[PDB]
Amino acid sequence: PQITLWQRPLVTIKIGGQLKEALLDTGADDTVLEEMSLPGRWKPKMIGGIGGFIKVRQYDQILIEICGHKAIGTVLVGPTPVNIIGRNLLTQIGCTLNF
Amino acid sequence: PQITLWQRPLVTIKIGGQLKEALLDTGADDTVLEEMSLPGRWKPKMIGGIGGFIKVRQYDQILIEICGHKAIGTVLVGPTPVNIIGRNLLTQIGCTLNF
Ligand SMILES: CC(=O)N[C@H](C(=O)N[C@@H](Cc1ccccc1)[C@@H](O)CN(CC1CCCCC1)NC(=O)[C@@H](NC(C)=O)C(C)C)C(C)C
Repeated sequence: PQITLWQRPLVTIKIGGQLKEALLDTGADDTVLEEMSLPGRWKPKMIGGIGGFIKVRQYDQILIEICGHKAIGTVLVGPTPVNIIGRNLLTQIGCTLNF
Repeated sequence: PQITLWQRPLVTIKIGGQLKEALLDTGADDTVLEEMSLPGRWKPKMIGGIGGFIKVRQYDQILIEICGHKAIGTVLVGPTPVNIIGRNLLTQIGCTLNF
């Protein structure tokens, strides 16, 4: 689809049999999901944002469907108030910025 | 133009007669640039993101050119790790996400 930016670009994603809301963020190198338990081992990691860093758990090879479009990659899980889909996943669905 | 996301979407902007690199960020509600003096009265403001809140200076009705497109709006200036063009100005230039 085409998504205007009048409001935050929040769309529906699906992880497992769970549907969630997530912000399409061209300003995120990574994908950060809200705290959830995923099976598998992870690696601790520190990601920075506008105000500093937060600690997250890194899981590799997670499948997320974005508006019916599948992407597989690294996801970081931390205490974020909103799911953020970053560039690692957006490139996979052929998402571009156009003006 | 159509911007792909294999790399950070950095573009050249012109503001205050200066050229600068900035990120087209759909995950940002506001536009935040690194410390710089701009003409006009500014007022203190706090904005937050991952890691915390930062103190910034708010300048209203600043003219900024993004890839040849003129935008006149609010620009926040403060300790941001990168120059960010948020939704407030991306809408003025007709920017959308597509996939
Ligand atoms: C290194 C990196 O890519 N960091 C991302 C990031 O924070 N991206 C920021 C912009 C950015 C890039 C590089 C360094 C520092 C900052 C942005 O795209 C997303 N954040 C996310 C906030 C937004 C609100 C929901 C919770 C997450 N946006 C902001 O920090 C903006 N805040 C708001 C409220 O819009 C701010 C720039 C105005 C994380 C989400 C992984």
